[PDB]
Amino acid sequence: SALGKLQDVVNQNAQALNTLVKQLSSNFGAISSVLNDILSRLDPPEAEV
Amino acid sequence: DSFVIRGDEVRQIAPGQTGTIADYNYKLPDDFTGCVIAWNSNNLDSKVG
Amino acid sequence: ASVYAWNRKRISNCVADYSVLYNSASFSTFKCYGVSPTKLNDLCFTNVYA
Repeated sequence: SALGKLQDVVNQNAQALNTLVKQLSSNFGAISSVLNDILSRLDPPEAEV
Repeated sequence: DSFVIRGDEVRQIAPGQTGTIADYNYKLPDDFTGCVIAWNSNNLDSKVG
Repeated sequence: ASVYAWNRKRISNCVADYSVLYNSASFSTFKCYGVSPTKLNDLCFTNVYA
């Protein structure tokens, strides 16, 4: 644990990137989190929503 | 735009509708602005034969 | 069947042409909720029930 100050910064940046990548898996109230599924399932008036 | 249709087909003169005269007779855009006007004309556009 | 004893039929292992359902004018109401009616020929399904 001698080099914890640099490893803390590296872990925080990697964890922020991992959280940002993980947030794509959330649908945020939509029917799906995949854009291709919405574009292949729905008409543009409701796929727009 | 004036035409004569059935009584159940007046729902298809609208943006974002799926239907028959919407696809092959008269299509409205998704960004349509304006008013659709419909009234019964059984006394004028119908014959006993 | 009646609505209290509504009949559930399994649909599996078939290729389905929904265009004869869309192009038929015999249905007074043809309303889809989680999927577009015109995309039904482009997708694959399981657990289809009537």
